[PDB]
Amino acid sequence: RAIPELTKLLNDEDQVVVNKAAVMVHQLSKKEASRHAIMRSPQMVSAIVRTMQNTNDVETARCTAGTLHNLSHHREGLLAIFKSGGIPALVKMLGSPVDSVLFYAITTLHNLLLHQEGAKMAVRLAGGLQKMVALLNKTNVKFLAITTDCLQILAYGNQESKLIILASGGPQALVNIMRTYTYEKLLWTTSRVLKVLSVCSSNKPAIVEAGGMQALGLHLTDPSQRLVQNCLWTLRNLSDAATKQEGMEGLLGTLVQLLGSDDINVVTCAAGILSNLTCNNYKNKMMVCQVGGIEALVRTVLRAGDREDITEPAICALRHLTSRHQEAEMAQNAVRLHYGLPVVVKLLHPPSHWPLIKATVGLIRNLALCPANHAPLREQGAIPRLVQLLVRAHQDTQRQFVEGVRMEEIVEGCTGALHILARDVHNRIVIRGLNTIPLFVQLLYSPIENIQRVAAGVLCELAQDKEAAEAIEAEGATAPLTELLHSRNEGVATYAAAVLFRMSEDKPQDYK
Amino acid sequence: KSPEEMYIQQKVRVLLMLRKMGSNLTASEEEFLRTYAGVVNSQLSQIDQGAEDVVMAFSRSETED
Repeated sequence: RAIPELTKLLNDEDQVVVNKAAVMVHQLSKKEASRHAIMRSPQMVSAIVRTMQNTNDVETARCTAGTLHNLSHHREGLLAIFKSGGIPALVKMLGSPVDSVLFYAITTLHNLLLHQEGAKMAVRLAGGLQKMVALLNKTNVKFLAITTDCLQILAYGNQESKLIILASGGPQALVNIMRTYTYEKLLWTTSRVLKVLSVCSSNKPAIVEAGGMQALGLHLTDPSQRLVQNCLWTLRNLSDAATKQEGMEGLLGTLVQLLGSDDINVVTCAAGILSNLTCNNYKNKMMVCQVGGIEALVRTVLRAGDREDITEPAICALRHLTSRHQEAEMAQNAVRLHYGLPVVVKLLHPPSHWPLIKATVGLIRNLALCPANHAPLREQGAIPRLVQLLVRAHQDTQRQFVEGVRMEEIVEGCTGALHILARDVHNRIVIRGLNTIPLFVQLLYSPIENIQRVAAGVLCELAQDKEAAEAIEAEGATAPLTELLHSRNEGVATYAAAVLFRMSEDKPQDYK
Repeated sequence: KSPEEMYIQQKVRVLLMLRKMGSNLTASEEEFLRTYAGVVNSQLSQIDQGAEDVVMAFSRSETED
């Protein structure tokens, strides 16, 4: 009937008739019955596919692309389009200046990518990725939302597609969208593409350099929770590669605020992102402390209880913030003023796992740099626990990776914290009373330079008291200390020499 | 010079470095530095790598290609 005739008309050599045949078909695809009749005719669908990628009459390309769009709403329509080689033709239409054509084309491809088995490979092979990325400079937000979603589908779990997106400049184009538009669906769809690319070692650096961290940060206070969460996940995946970025003030401020959220995922992500951004960046450390980050992190730790997915990064962030920057001292004091000492010391005990214990020990070492923390840390029972951890870890090294942590790291960390705590006379008495001198002397023989340093260090602090200096000598520390005198490590050499001077000072008067 | 003098110069150097590293000196050491202020000033006319922070790789990719 109509289909056969229309099909023939579309194949007609007289271009004037095809354009007239296209309108009729497009008009028929708008009705249930006739639509199904079209999709069940391989010849009809093939003609439409040919007419579309050949015509030069705007209205013809529009009616054919529009017809395919309508058919793509059905399973049979999707299959027919697929089998008729419609994908390559649709990808070609992505180069059309006519918005009407482009919209029909990208939407049809979107339906194929979402439901038609085999569509993804076909689109990749047809060069659809490069075409889609190039269209990201358009300004129609609904069009961009569909295009970016297509990119998400094509990139998900496909490294090859992620690399093509990168080579096409996808990162900068995607970041630009995040900084330019306010349409929620587009921001969300784009954040999902960025999330997929953020786990790729090649795209990650490119996203960061394009200003991705700052752009994603602009949306962390959006009412849309799906948008906020996707930005947070992406930011966290990217964070380990963003410690050198500038203009992070705004993002840092918002992350600190999010630490007070009741949403566990928001809190966990915010803590994780802050942990990495405070790594070796004094400006970031300064800003985080400036906006009340210490208090917020302490509260986060308090509320988390035994949830290590939260306490671990929060504790690492605190460790970073209480060291090597103009405000470290203030931060060390702040942790105490906000009632954080009791909880920090608590984390040294079970059920805490090794990673968290290691971070906690490192934090305590930094907190001990503040004299006002010496007594309260002692009063929380930190010293016997640090000593117990040290002894067990040392024995383990004498008899490799435990939960991802080497026991040599625990030995070094605990001896290091005891070294700082030993600056206080009352702490020295507790430390010495736990019969630790014999152990410290043995650590002098460690092959690990940093262990030699903190062992000599704690012995040095202990040696400032006459009796302790005598007890250290009684333990045969002289020989191992003498060997450390030619160490390349100034610290090791200085602490060792200091213990020797303090030991031979006491009474050693005349000769004999 | 002599062994005795070498000892003094070495002790002064160690004590000055120890104070610079942030450790307190004993009363007898402070006294020692006064007794040999000459050696001290003589040397006065002659560190980092600590709590370095480590990033956590939170990224976790999907599967295949």
